[PDB]
Amino acid sequence: IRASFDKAEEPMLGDYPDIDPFPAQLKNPYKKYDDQQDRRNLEEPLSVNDDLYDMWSPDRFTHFKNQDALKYFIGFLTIFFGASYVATYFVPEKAAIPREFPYEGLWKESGGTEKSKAFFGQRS
Amino acid sequence: EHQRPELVSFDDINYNDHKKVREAQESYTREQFIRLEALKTVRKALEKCYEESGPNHFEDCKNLAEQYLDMLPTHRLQGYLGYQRNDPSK
Amino acid sequence: MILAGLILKLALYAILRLLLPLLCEAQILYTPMIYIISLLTIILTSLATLRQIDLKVIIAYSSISHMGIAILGVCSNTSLGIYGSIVLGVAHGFVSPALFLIVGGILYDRYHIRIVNYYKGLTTYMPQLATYIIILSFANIGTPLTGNFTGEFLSLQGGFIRNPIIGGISCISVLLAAIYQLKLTNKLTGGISSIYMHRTNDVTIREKFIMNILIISTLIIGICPQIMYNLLYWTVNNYIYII
Amino acid sequence: HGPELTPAVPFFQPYVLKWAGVSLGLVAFYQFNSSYEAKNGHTWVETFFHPKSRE
Amino acid sequence: GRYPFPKDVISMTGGWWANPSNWKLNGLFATGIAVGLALWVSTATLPYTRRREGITSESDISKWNAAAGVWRERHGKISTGEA
Amino acid sequence: LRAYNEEKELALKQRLSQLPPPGKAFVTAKEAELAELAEIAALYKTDRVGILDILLLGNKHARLYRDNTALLKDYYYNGRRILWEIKREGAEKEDWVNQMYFLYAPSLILLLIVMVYKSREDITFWAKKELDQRVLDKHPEINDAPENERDALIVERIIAGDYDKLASLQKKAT
Amino acid sequence: YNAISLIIILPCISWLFPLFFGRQLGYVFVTRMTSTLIIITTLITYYYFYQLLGNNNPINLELFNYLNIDYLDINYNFEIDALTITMLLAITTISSMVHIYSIGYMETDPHQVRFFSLLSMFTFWMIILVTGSNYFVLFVGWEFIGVTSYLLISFWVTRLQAMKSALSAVLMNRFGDAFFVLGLCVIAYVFGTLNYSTIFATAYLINTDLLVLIMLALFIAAMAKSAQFGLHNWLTLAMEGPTPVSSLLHAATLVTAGIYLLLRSANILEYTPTVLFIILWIGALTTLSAGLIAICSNDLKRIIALSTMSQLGMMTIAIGLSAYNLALFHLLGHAFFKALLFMSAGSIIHSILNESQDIRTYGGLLSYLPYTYICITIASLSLMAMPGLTGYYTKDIIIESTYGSYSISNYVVYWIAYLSAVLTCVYSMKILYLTFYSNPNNNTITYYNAHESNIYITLPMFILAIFAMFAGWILKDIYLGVGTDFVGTHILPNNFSYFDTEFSITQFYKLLPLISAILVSILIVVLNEFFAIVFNLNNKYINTVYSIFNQKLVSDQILNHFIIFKGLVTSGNIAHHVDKGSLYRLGPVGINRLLNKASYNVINLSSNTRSSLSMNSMLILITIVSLLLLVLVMNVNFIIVIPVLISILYILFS
Ligand SMILES: CCCCCCCCCCCCCCCCCC(=O)OC[C@H](COP(=O)(O)OCCN)OC(=O)CCCCCCCCCCCCCCCCC
Ligand SMILES: CCCCCCCCCCCC(=O)OC[C@H](COP(=O)(O)OCC[N+](C)(C)C)OC(=O)CCCCCCCCCCC
Repeated sequence: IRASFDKAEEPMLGDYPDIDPFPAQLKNPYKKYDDQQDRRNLEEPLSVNDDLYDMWSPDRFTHFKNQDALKYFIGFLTIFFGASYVATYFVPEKAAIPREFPYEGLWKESGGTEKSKAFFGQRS
Repeated sequence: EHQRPELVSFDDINYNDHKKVREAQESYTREQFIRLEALKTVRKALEKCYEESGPNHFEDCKNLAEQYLDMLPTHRLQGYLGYQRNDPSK
Repeated sequence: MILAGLILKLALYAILRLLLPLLCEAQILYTPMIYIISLLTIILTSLATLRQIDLKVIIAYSSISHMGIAILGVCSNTSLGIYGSIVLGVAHGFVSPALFLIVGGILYDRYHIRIVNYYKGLTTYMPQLATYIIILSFANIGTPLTGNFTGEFLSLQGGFIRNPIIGGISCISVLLAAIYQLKLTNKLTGGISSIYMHRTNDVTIREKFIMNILIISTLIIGICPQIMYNLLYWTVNNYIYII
Repeated sequence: HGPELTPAVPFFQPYVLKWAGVSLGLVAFYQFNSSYEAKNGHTWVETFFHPKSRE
Repeated sequence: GRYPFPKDVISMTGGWWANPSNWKLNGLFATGIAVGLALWVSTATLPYTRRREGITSESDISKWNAAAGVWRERHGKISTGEA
Repeated sequence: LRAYNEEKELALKQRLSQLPPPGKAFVTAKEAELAELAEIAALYKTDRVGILDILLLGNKHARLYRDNTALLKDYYYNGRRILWEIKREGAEKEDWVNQMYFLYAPSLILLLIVMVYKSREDITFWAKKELDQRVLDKHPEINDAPENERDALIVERIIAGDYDKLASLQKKAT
Repeated sequence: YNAISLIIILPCISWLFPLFFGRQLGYVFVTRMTSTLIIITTLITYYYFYQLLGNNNPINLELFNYLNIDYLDINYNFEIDALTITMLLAITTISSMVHIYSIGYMETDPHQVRFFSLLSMFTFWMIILVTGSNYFVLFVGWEFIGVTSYLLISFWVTRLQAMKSALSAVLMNRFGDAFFVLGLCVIAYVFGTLNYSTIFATAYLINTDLLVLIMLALFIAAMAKSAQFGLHNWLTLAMEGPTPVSSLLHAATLVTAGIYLLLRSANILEYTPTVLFIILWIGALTTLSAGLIAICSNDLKRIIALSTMSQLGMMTIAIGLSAYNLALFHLLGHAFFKALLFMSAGSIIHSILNESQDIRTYGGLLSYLPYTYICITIASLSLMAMPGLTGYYTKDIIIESTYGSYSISNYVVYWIAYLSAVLTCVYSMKILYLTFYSNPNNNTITYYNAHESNIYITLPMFILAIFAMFAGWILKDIYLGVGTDFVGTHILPNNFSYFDTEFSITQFYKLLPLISAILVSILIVVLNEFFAIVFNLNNKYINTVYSIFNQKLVSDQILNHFIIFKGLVTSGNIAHHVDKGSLYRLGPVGINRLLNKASYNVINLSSNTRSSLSMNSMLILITIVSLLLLVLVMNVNFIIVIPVLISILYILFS
């Protein structure tokens, strides 16, 4: 009932007991269940939309809030590509010219025809 | 024994006899595989040009590379139903 | 088995035999409805597989997703897609009834209930069934050298010729067919052997004799898909209308 | 230091015999037919191929 | 560890700790089959190997470039670089 | 033309009529009652059928046989489940393995053999030779070349000439 | 003696025979069978490398046709290029050391017939990933190493987290496998061929707008498996497998295959400056991301896994700067770093009674374990590019080539790749201090029973130590060198900047990495030992930052909650709101209710009035009046009877 999809299934159930969905992972492990593997007593009512709250369900972290976590991830993505873009204005220039090649730019060596000399050839 | 059956066009074969129609279908088909083996032969020659040339493949067989990229849209299977169901200049 | 291996490939045969050679001009107007319907069976029905409590229903929707790949190889009006859909029809008809022997064949004979939630830890008491879980699943996903990938590859390529944006979107099916099949495979294969489950027999001589036939007959097509090009090379041409 | 030996097991179990026998039989059959390039000029099982002429 | 295991289940890769009593005998069969396989495959694939460079002559490649130029000349095909 | 016996086949039913049902005859978790059954269970295996004996008889013998085999079957397999009975050797041949290893599997191997050698006659293997013959028909002077030279002198014709004759089937086009 | 079929078929023997004859031979025989066949594979490939130094022509072999249709053939062609033999002597050497290392590390593992089958299998589909001579066999090995990466790290099927980590790993790789299939479908239509020899002959003619479409797909394929930032959370989620598995899957091989895709395609890579820019600025991001996470995570396997993904960023930077010799040389010497780092970490995990992995619970192990000390300090001084070792030859020159490139914006990636080297020192000092030099941290039994392992764990660390010291100076004239025509990569000469980056470097920019790497490596040890309050502050603000970089730069949470969990929720909005909800309303559920209502109304047409004669007799009148007015309404206008007939159906059926 916590999530917006669990709320959206209230009018379907008619005889279903409608229990509180709680993750199988955030139960403690030290209580001795029937199923130590999945943290579940033998006859325990499964939830509306169980397989998101299974042990085989996703990992479901519990340290940050997911909204905060979204802010911190996009914050690192912003602080990298903003700083690396601003730092292209503070770049120093090169001390050397680009090097050069003979034979009118090696136009003939990388393919080429006399009419076709524009597409092939570098730095005459 | 490598047999060579005859070529029959679709033009003027009277599509009411199933003998000449089916031979026209198979002939246009088999000539189309022949038309493809030229592509498969120039590809085999272009790779040997490349492997022997090494670094100067850019200028040794520019003609074979451009040759292969010229044949490639126009040497493939295309269907006898395109030319049988339609007539040009009508 | 006879439904999913034979009744489904019949309409793959009937779209070739009935439709394509007298509907030649009515299709090229109307193939981009076939691409709509085939894509949103691949996108939709291979995504509803994820949330399935029953174990035979998953392999059912797997059959839907591969038959939705296959009919965008037929309706390509190109030469690789026709042969790719035929090799899909001959290889899915091998790999899929083997999976129905795994789900309702062996496991329903032993425990008579087909809910997924009872079934974990199949390795510790049935090792030489968990092998047939894995190699037959990894044959269904479209790992190469199995004859499903030759068909998936050529049909996605033929559907990439005809319209490349629909082929680029439809290429995601390799992912979407891996997701549910490997999720099922690692739920069944791994974990502690279940509470609910007394240990029953190993997979018996007949339920190996079936399986190895349905596995070699995929692997031969996967190592050589050319063993049936001697039949099909006319029907690769008999259905193209690209003038 | 003893690796704690398990009961004795024969080598040529039935699947070894069946799978290796059929695989080596098919390989020997393939080489048997490829040995007829100069002896007859065509393969042996092609002599069993009798379709009708296309005409 | 050496926890106990059920001896009735028959795997193919061995089980938990497979150490059968005649493994010295079966090792001889395994090495015989492995050396037979390795030598037979290594001699069978000898004529299928070729050497990459130098398998065809230069004169062949120059005349294939010539025939390419003939076929290209007859269809009236500009160079890809020609605009 | 195998054999049977009639009077044995009647006396077997006379023996079975005094026996308990298959759902009782083995559910006693020895040799006072379990020793007669361990021979009767081998009467299932002993293979009295008749190749030509099924053809040349009437249904009065047939129904009697079929009821006797249908009871010997249960006395074999129920005693196999709970407990010749008291042995263990492998592997007791089944019912399907005669016509799946000796008719299904060799026809299914023969299908592979025919598919491999029918792939020799292919359109690529025929089209390559037809293209080489079309080269050697128009230009038969490259037959005068040595045998090693001809494989490079055909390819210069293939690369050189068109030699496809597809535009000659399309005479309505131009 | 073919020296290719002995390279290929011999680990195929090493896989197939442990499974077929596993129960018959047993684990004691499979330990020495599986190892020695990889040993002789390895000493055939050194000999072939020695011959290939003599002349530069490879041998290929040709096998049976896979499939040909129109414009397309696919064969089984295996060709051992220079680019192939580099990776080949990497993976055979690393693998053959791991097969020996896992004899003594697994001596109490039950199921080590399957485990040696699986190690030699992963060796084999690497062996055919590398040497195939089309993009198809490069797909074959690419998928079967993904299949093994399922079957390997989920070795303990009993453990839950290993099975979910296998799910994570293989589905991450499969994301890139989809884009590799997309790219390969573009390959076989632009070029018509999957062979390398045609594609590389004709790649200079196809324009940039298509090669962007190709190499975007073939870079997402490598970004998935060579673990760049877009998805990277399967490496660190692959440590539920054991340590000799990690000494393959992260030392060289599985990380290396994504680099190999971009090393093969280097002849189509040149003609796209569009993809090389994004290759640069993804590989530049991942050095920083992995260096910043590898500081703050205190688990021994996670340190070296994030080291691997901080250095594949350096290889990717070397790709994007059009310097492929640097990336291939780093790929080679990097295996001999990492495999020694992993099988040193496995030796100090295995040498504790608890077998723990937190670095916070090791303490002083210097006097107790000197052998693994001297091995892992070979490893760390190689890893930080110290002057004598292979790391100086293999890692600092990639930092050099950022300054020497012709694009002006690549001076930024100098400091972007430099920061990563300072950060590379600050965790290697963390792992050398907090498990060897510090005050003890465990209970004292683990200090009574601390010892070393027999010969199977000592000898591969010895050999990989020798290689990780010498092989960079020995092989620095084949990959680096100066005019070395050994690899056949064809750099565009308008993009070739290696002659520029050797000489235009001033003393400061070359001196500065070596120096500050050393100096920060002393500062971390001194600030750990003397002061130690700097690192143990209880700032509320610094520790939110530490908890960010501990939890993988939160992104595992991001990928899990915003994509996986939302993907499962919106797949439940199809299987229940569409597949079972609304397509049955137009199917067998809505039509059952429609026919139930309409049948009930036509049944109840004549319900009451048990005088059935009067009931049927007043009905015959209407049905010659309603028709008689209906036709009058019709032949004045047709349209005005259709709502009449719809309303008659409404009053009749409802
Ligand atoms: C722009 C550049 C693009 C480059 C990439 C950019 C970033 C993309 C990142 C997302 C892609 C990653 C691949 C998607 C598959 C994810 C699979 C997965 O992560 O499964 C893991 C999960 C269990 O893993 P876990 O519990 O975390 O393990 C903890 C171990 N201690 O196992 C599970 O149980 C999960 C089962 C569900 C799997 C996910 C289902 C949704 C998949 C989304 C695909 C979207 C397809 C939409 C198609 C629309 C097309 C129009
Ligand atoms: C197991 C690890 C790999 C082992 C590799 C061993 C190589 C042995 C030598 C092979 C010689 C060869 O294949 O020859 C190839 C022959 C004929 O082709 P060709 O034109 O004459 O030569 C080709 C060289 N060209 C191109 C230069 C001309 O075709 C075949 O055989 C195909 C037979 C396939 C049978 C169906 C597949 C069955 C697989 C079932 C498995 C369960």
